[PDB]
Amino acid sequence: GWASETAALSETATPQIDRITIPLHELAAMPKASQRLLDDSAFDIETW
Amino acid sequence: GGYLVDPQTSETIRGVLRSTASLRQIASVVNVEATSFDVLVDKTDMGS
Repeated sequence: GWASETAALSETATPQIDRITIPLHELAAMPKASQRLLDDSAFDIETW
Repeated sequence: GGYLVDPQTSETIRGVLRSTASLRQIASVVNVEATSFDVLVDKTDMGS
C-alpha cells in the first residue's frame, strides 16, 4: 500500500494458489538369465 | 450289501526294479562348480 498516516487502510490482494499433480508413473525392465549361467559365471550376475 | 466291503490297497505304490549299475562306480567323479571341466594330459613323452 505505501500506507499514509490517516488513510483507513482497506483490503489488499492475496496470492492465489495452483496445485500441480505428479502422477508418479513406473518404469519396468525384465531381463532373462539362464539359471545355468548364474551358477557358472563367477562375476556376480545377480548384482550386475 | 456290497457297499460294505471296499477292498484293501497296498501301503505304498510299488514299481519295477531297474538295474543300478552306472559306470559311475568305476569312473572318477569330480565336484566342479563351473560351466565345464578341463583336463590336461600328455599325448607324448620326453626324449633321452
